[PDB]
Amino acid sequence: GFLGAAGSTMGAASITLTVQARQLLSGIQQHLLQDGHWGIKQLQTRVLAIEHYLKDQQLLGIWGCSGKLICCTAVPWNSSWSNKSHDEIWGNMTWMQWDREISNYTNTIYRLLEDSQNQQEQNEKDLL
Amino acid sequence: GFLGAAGSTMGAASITLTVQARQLLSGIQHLLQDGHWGIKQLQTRVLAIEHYLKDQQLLGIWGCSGKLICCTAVPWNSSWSNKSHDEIWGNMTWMQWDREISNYTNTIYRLLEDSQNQQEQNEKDLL
Amino acid sequence: GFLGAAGSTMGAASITLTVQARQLLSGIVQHLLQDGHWGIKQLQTRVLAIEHYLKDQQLLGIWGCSGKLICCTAVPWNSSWSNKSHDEIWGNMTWMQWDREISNYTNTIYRLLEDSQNQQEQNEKDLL
Amino acid sequence: LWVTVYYGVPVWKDAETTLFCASDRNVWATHCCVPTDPNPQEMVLENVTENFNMWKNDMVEQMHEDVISLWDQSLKPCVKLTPLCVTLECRQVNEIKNCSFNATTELRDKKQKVYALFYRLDIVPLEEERKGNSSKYRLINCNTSAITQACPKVTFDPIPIHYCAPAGYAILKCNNKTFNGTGPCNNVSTVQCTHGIKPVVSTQLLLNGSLAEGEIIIRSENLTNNVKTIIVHLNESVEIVCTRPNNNTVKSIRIGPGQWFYYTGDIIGNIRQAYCNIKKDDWIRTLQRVGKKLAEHFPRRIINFTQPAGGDLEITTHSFNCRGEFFYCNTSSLFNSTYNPNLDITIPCRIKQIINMWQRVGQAMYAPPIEGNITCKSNITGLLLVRDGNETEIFRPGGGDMRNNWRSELYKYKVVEIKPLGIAPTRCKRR
Amino acid sequence: LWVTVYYGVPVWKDAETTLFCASDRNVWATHCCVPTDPNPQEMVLENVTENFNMWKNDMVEQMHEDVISLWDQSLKPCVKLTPLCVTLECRQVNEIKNCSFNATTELRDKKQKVYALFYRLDIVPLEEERKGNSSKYRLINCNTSAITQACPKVTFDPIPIHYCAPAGYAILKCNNKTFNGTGPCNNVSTVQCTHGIKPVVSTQLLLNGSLAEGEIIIRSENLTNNVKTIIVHLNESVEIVCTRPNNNTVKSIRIGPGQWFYYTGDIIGNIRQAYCNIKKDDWIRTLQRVGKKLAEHFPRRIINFTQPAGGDLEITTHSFNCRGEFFYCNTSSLFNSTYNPNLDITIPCRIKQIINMWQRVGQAMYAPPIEGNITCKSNITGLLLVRDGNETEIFRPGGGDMRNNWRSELYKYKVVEIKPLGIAPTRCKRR
Amino acid sequence: LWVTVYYGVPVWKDAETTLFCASDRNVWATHCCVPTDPNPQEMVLENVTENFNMWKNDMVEQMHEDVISLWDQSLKPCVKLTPLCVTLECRQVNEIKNCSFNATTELRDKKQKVYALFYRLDIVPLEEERKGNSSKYRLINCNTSAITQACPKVTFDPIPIHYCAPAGYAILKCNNKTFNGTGPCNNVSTVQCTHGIKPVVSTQLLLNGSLAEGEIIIRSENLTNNVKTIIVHLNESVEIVCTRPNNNTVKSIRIGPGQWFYYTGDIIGNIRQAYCNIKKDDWIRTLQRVGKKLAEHFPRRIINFTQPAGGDLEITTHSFNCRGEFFYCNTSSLFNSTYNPNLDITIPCRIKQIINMWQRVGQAMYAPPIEGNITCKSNITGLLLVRDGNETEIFRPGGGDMRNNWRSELYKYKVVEIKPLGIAPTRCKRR
Ligand SMILES: *[C@@H]1O[C@H](CO)[C@@H](O[C@@H]2O[C@H](CO)[C@@H](O[C@@H]3O[C@H](CO[C@H]4O[C@H](CO)[C@@H](O)[C@H](O)[C@@H]4O)[C@@H](O)[C@H](O[C@H]4O[C@H](CO)[C@@H](O)[C@H](O)[C@@H]4O)[C@@H]3O)[C@H](O)[C@H]2NC(C)=O)[C@H](O)[C@H]1NC(C)=O
Ligand SMILES: *[C@@H]1O[C@H](CO)[C@@H](O[C@@H]2O[C@H](CO)[C@@H](O[C@@H]3O[C@H](CO[C@H]4O[C@H](CO)[C@@H](O)[C@H](O)[C@@H]4O)[C@@H](O)[C@H](O[C@H]4O[C@H](CO)[C@@H](O)[C@H](O)[C@@H]4O)[C@@H]3O)[C@H](O)[C@H]2NC(C)=O)[C@H](O)[C@H]1NC(C)=O
Ligand SMILES: *[C@@H]1O[C@H](CO)[C@@H](O[C@@H]2O[C@H](CO)[C@@H](O)[C@H](O)[C@H]2NC(C)=O)[C@H](O)[C@H]1NC(C)=O
Ligand SMILES: *[C@@H]1O[C@H](CO)[C@@H](O[C@@H]2O[C@H](CO)[C@@H](O)[C@H](O)[C@H]2NC(C)=O)[C@H](O)[C@H]1NC(C)=O
Ligand SMILES: *[C@@H]1O[C@H](CO)[C@@H](O[C@@H]2O[C@H](CO)[C@@H](O)[C@H](O)[C@H]2NC(C)=O)[C@H](O)[C@H]1NC(C)=O
Ligand SMILES: *[C@@H]1O[C@H](CO)[C@@H](O[C@@H]2O[C@H](CO)[C@@H](O)[C@H](O)[C@H]2NC(C)=O)[C@H](O)[C@H]1NC(C)=O
Ligand SMILES: *[C@@H]1O[C@H](CO)[C@@H](O[C@@H]2O[C@H](CO)[C@@H](O)[C@H](O)[C@H]2NC(C)=O)[C@H](O)[C@H]1NC(C)=O
Ligand SMILES: *[C@@H]1O[C@H](CO)[C@@H](O[C@@H]2O[C@H](CO)[C@@H](O)[C@H](O)[C@H]2NC(C)=O)[C@H](O)[C@H]1NC(C)=O
Ligand SMILES: *[C@@H]1O[C@H](CO)[C@@H](O)[C@H](O)[C@H]1NC(C)=O
Ligand SMILES: *[C@@H]1O[C@H](CO)[C@@H](O)[C@H](O)[C@H]1NC(C)=O
Ligand SMILES: *[C@@H]1O[C@H](CO)[C@@H](O)[C@H](O)[C@H]1NC(C)=O
Ligand SMILES: *[C@@H]1O[C@H](CO)[C@@H](O)[C@H](O)[C@H]1NC(C)=O
Ligand SMILES: *[C@@H]1O[C@H](CO)[C@@H](O)[C@H](O)[C@H]1NC(C)=O
Repeated sequence: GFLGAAGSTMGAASITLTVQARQLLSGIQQHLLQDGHWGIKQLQTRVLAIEHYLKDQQLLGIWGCSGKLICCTAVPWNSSWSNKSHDEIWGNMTWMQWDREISNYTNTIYRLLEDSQNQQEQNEKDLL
Repeated sequence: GFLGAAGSTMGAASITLTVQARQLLSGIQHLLQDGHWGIKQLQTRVLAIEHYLKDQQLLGIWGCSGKLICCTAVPWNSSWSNKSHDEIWGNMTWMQWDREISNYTNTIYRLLEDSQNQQEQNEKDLL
Repeated sequence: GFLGAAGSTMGAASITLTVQARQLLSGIVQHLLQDGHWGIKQLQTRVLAIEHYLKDQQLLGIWGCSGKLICCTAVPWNSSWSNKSHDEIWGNMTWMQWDREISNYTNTIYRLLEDSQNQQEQNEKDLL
Repeated sequence: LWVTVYYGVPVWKDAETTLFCASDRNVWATHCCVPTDPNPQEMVLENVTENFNMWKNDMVEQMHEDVISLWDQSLKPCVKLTPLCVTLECRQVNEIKNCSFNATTELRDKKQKVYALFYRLDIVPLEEERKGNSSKYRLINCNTSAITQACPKVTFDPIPIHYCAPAGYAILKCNNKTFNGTGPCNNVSTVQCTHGIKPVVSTQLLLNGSLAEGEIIIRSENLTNNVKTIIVHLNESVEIVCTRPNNNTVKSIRIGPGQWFYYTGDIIGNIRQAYCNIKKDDWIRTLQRVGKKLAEHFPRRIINFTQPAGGDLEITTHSFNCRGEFFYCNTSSLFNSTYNPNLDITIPCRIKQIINMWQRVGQAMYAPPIEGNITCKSNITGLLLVRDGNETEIFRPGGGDMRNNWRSELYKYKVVEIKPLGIAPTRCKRR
Repeated sequence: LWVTVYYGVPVWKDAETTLFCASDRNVWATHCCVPTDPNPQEMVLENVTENFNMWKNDMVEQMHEDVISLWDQSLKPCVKLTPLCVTLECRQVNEIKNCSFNATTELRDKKQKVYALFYRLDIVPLEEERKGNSSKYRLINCNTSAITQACPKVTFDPIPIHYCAPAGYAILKCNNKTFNGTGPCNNVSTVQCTHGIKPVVSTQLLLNGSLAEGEIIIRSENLTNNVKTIIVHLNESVEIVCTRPNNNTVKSIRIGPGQWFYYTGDIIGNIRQAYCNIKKDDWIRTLQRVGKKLAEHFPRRIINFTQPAGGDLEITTHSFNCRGEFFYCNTSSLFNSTYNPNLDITIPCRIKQIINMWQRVGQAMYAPPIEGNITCKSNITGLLLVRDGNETEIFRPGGGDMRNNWRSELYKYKVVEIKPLGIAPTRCKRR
Repeated sequence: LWVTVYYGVPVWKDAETTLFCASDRNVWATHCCVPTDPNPQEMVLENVTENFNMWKNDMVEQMHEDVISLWDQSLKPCVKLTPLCVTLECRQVNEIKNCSFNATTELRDKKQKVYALFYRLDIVPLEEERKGNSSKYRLINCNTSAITQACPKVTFDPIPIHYCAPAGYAILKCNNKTFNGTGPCNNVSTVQCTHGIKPVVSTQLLLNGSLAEGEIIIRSENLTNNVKTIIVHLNESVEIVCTRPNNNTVKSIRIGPGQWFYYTGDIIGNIRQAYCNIKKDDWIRTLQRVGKKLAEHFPRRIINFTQPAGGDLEITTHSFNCRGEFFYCNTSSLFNSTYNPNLDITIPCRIKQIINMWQRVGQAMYAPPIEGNITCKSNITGLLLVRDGNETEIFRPGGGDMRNNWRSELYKYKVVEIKPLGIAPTRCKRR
């Protein structure tokens, strides 16, 4: 259920990923918890999962996308990242392939997202 | 203070529990490394964090994020409870109401999820 | 990068803080794992960090500042806390010095922020 | 009319969680080092009814596990008496045997002859007995486990223990006097920590407990079942003063590189059996009241208090550890009465040094002696009875399963998880 | 046209994580105590192509570490046979020798003369030999380390165990019926747990495995490299019935305070060597098919199946465990054939009681005997071959590195972390 | 005018945390396995003034605990020398004695006669002394406790250690040259990790430390108090070369099943006392400068450097480790001077093998010998003095409490928790 509509036409996957994302609700044994090092490893796994979830949530919050599974932003798309005008992206291309396409640009985009929210926050305190 | 205004009524507790929560802010030695206790505390702590985050995730998914009170877009169906605005904020308390609509909690959650899905879809499509 | 522009005023530093909150995001978001008592120490440190971060985020959420690194509030400033009318606060005073100045009234401001936001929530529920 | 989501709702569910200890060297002070709040606060919940059940309460299981675990961890770094699994040439004390044995020393090529006084209960013969002469015996439980010496510097004196709830949970306390243990409680409050519970280890009679506020309360999971143990909470205490009169002289030796073994080198003066004096009139009144309450619970029956059947020593005697001495008392003289609805009592007591706690086999403890005579005064706040199961009911002293002791204090308490997220209708939509 | 942030995106990365064991006094039941879902859903990912690599798969490393971990933990509370590294005096039985030794008793100041039957493989001649006469001998691997007895009440019988991914991860299973190890797979399916994998410990021949769906599959990291081990997954099983015919009579003694040592007191009737009967026609068919497959992978070469070289016993024999009896069988009679592209087989087996598992030194285990005779019907499902490396290729039985066995069941599975946060262009701004 | 809430505020509080170790079979490499950043960035905080206090610094306590725990964990698996606490018959060597003893072997019913050279410091007599003839002694510390052999394959050679702050914390470093250890520092910087600190264990003289930037710095918690240890940070190192000239031949034996005991089998050639040569002129200049500084801190007083009083060996000598060889040097010849405000020095040294580290009793370590002779040079960067407490001040070498040594490296650093949430007035309103 995690990867429903994987490799499956980002348009269709996005028709499903928002529907499934809410449906999946993914993320957030005495012997295996007291004997040996099993319990410590379970704790490490659980803490690492919590840390990764909080990292994703913090990245969403920094960009102004807090509490949203879909969020539009003020960063315009630069053709230097990809020159496909929705023909493949929401057409013949899948989320995994699309991730492979912009694997090198991702950090750059984050900065722009970050920068955009800064301006809005400044504007938010200047218009008030 | 955790269960202040327990019993009583939902209306009084709802307003109070918001201010009570506004005050409680609940949700967030050798024993550190002697015996299994050092492990046990962590299981008591980590689990608590998980539970807190789970509730927050629900608030996130229903658009109730950062709101102790959040009116939604789901109309109330009398099939869940025949009474309405008579005892639910009159003589009935939160415990009785909880065990009353415990039968439909998953249905309510699914309806709220669908409402927020439609809301987000409209937000992107109407923009 | 953690304490950049520390002791460098707050009026000038504020831009650097908005920049840091995006560049740094935050600090908090083998033999040393399952051998000896160091693994449990690392787990305790990580769990305590997560707890502190969630406490700060909960305080932000209770005040209506959820997902905002800068947030104006509806609580007017009482001169009983400080009598500097933006003359030295944003002009000459540093964030550390300001924290020392209002160390005794910070909790009171937290109470006022809580009460105010709680009333706002009730006003919103009544207006709808 | 419209769904609305509230957070912070005062709703709770029955739940199980690891309660962290708290208390205002002693093992109970080392553990439970968390300080208690000054003036702990109790919030009474008006018009709240909650179903309590003192049986099947996970707090009792947690206290059982924690007590056993703390006792084991306290004995972990202590001296193992494996070098004393040797022949003992026991003659007689000029009940108690004057045993000689070749113990080891710090050097692996040295031995030392040691004379020590051992109770006959702690010894098993190896070859015959000869009245006056000496014979070869061995220590009991030598052929089952290695006997660990309880550290003289570590004391197991009970202190008040407060079990506290972690964040996200609360402990509901039932205030209803005469609450029979499993019904609904119509007068409840919330607390963070429990009252000071002394983890006193005993059988038959509960000592140093909490007195019932109203009358004497009889609590049992199934009164008509003769296998369950009846717990009687007394509303008035009875004084019992237990004493070992023997004036011991305690010696010590090195049985290894830094391993010190403490034993009774001698007894000064006369040798006399240890005994418990319980106040007679108070005991007779208490048993009369208990018989009356049992008759109320068991109508048309004569209520007979008789001595336990012929089982083992640990289950047919009042067992306790006054000071560092483990006493087992023959309380048949107390439960020697009958109630028909239509000046101290002296109890002899044996004393053991090799102890098997909580019916465990394979782990034995050597309790060192305490130089001089020993005496303790405890208050009997409760009884553990078992109905034999005629037109007559026979109730014998019970115990052995230590949970029934700690269920005698945790009967009031119930752990509940808070469910702050809730939903309700209102008169408006989000729009 | 404008950036947009999505959460819940179906994108994943290759990642390593601690998978938790789950299965429907067995050690594999105590561990892996998490229950498995009835009918675990397998979701087939349409049009998804994924690079699998059975070698350098962290699941195999985790299974290896978990298996040995359970074995070590399971042997931790057991009896250490330190008192039994003493001079034995062995004089043949009126392979096996009737040794005699002075073992320790629960009492330190006591000894007991014990007669025990020991296999000759488990002994080292301390003094010069003497045919029928009684010569001095010592238990093997005593000087290396103390020997721990496998507990008779704890059984290491393999059961199907499933390795489930933690939350935030998933497992990808290749559904290709003919897919060599390192390469792309087109038919991928997501799962939460692996199939029932039985951690059977063996060499040369893989027992009680999973049969290939298509033909016989030859998987090897570098076929042209003669150092790597070739794993042959069979599409049909071959029946092998192992048996110890000796009718043992098992005694026991106390070698300490609660330490019980179990040994073969006697053998009733005739003493006969243990053996394995493998079905001849099925084996010949299997070897012919494997020879043809190797000829396909190694064209213009004669495929010779010969016996392993003259290494140690643990590596030159089909080693396995049957009800705790540790067999080592000489499979030279099986791999005695040749394929040119242009009625049971009986295998003698030795049996050991002092075992050095996981190719480790300084941790020996004593496997106590079982009364009666022993039989085990196991299905050979795979082979571990090694190319000698002429116009002829020589393939010998291999193994010893247990990694390969786990890999033989974990070639299908890959672990992936889900990256739910994604970015894509859209047709609208923030506003 | 209106309250405004900011996140990411650069405000911090003094706080305690568990700093994780990092460094670019050594125990200090196994532990502290985390790598360090190439070119760790140091951020200077302009116009920031911070109250540093080298004393009462939790970093020193944490480093003390970490060093203690690492040593204990490293010595945990190594061989215990319990079998070797037996009578030794020692007869002088044709300081060191040629001791004969019956050690155990891998077989419980076997013994082996062993001749080993033991330093007289590691031996205490059992009966008499006879000059030429032999007499019966034992090893020291056996009566107190057991003795664990340091693993010969595990080296405790110090390496630079960096203590890194965890997430949400930072380390403030005081750059003020001539900072007197407790005042405010007006020139600070922020770092993630400390500099490379070598955990060198020594007394009196600090070796392989960090030199002061300015002149020699005298730091003490309370100079007027005579019980506190004065730490002198030198701005110039002094070379000391310490050597054991004895040409040892090291043997080994098996004292158990896989327990190897390493001892000095013989000494080839002459037997000579070990010694340290310290450069004379540099030492004299260093002591003159230190006396001048003390005169500045102690006006109108003659500054006397005298030898320590007549305490134990571990506290009255410059103790240190060199390749696991434990030297104790009589440095009275160095502190034999006086300053009035108005060519190498050779130091004899004894060597021990049975070491009681960290001022602990109940735990002793046997340091195995090293074949051949030993030499090493260790720069002296710090001095641990104690004022005797007249018109004259007497300063003796100090030490023994190891924290001071590490404090001499951790005086600069302070751990601070970041408080990113802050409040300030702005004209902006929520509205
Ligand atoms: C490949 O897979 C096969 C099939 O699973 C394995 O062969 C089985 O191995 C298991 C354990 O090794 C065997 O189980 C044992 O069977 C013994 C005999 O069982 C027969 O006789 C008894 C008489 O009492 C009947 O009740 C029973 O129904 C059978 O007819 C039992 O005596 C054993 O019990 C003892 O051990 C268990 C723990 O193992 C204890 O709990 C018991 O109390 C008792 O002490 C045990 O049940 C099984 O019989 C084997 N089956 C076959 C067909 O051979 C192969 O071992 C496996 N391959 C490899 C390499 O292991
Ligand atoms: C202050 O700082 C100085 C400088 O570091 C220290 O003095 C040096 O200490 C180091 C470490 O003790 C010396 O370095 C070399 O250590 C080698 C490690 O030996 C280990 O590994 C071998 C390999 O089998 C084992 O056999 C052995 O038991 C050890 O486990 C030694 O092997 C070196 O030996 C010398 O001889 C060999 C040939 O035998 C040569 O090849 C080497 O090059 C070397 O010359 C050597 O001991 C170093 O020598 C010390 N001096 C200097 C000038 O660096 C001080 O110790 C430190 N202060 C304090 C208090 O410790
Ligand atoms: C403890 O309980 C007993 C039994 O209920 C009480 O004894 C009775 O007390 C009343 C006075 O209220 C007398 O009239 C009765 O005769 C007593 N006996 C019985 C059998 O009822 C006793 O008073 C209680 N004590 C306390 C302190 O609560
Ligand atoms: C297992 O695989 C082998 C080899 O692919 C199968 O044996 C071949 O089966 C085909 C189909 O009948 C024959 O034409 C070949 O002659 C067989 N031998 C070889 C070497 O190819 C075997 O049938 C498979 N097992 C099954 C299907 O159960
Ligand atoms: C298993 O039996 C085989 C077949 O005999 C042995 O292999 C060779 O046996 C011949 C005699 O038949 C010897 O001359 C060789 O030295 C043996 N070579 C080896 C060591 O394989 C073998 O000795 C027996 N042992 C094994 C390998 O289990
Ligand atoms: C492969 O095995 C074949 C037989 O299956 C071997 O052929 C043998 O060749 C030797 C030459 O000395 C003859 O003495 C034997 O009679 C032949 N057959 C037997 C019974 O072994 C062949 O040598 C082997 N080739 C390789 C290189 O392994
Ligand atoms: C006072 O602080 C200044 C920095 O503001 C120090 O100067 C430089 O500091 C950096 C980082 O600490 C070093 O890498 C440079 O080497 C320093 N330069 C020089 C010339 O020292 C300065 O050293 C500090 N002075 C004191 C007395 O603390
Ligand atoms: C270390 O500090 C000492 C002072 O404690 C310095 O010695 C003085 O150096 C000056 C030169 O600047 C001379 O004029 C003085 O005569 C020296 N002695 C005294 C007592 O002041 C020494 O130069 C410093 N060394 C380093 C490398 O910094
Ligand atoms: C028992 O009761 C008496 C009288 O109330 C009291 O003085 C004493 O402190 C109580 N405790 C014990 C165990 O003696
Ligand atoms: C592909 O995988 C599916 C599910 O695992 C299976 O049913 C099918 O037989 C496989 N073959 C194909 C269609 O590639
Ligand atoms: C397996 O087949 C792949 C092609 O998918 C090939 O690249 C590789 O060399 C073969 N060997 C392995 C096991 O990698
Ligand atoms: C091993 O794999 C490499 C991969 O490049 C190949 O070149 C080589 O021929 C293979 N065999 C050996 C023996 O290296
Ligand atoms: C192998 O087969 C050959 C055929 O000539 C036979 O002579 C020999 O005895 C066989 N040996 C084994 C190991 O089965």
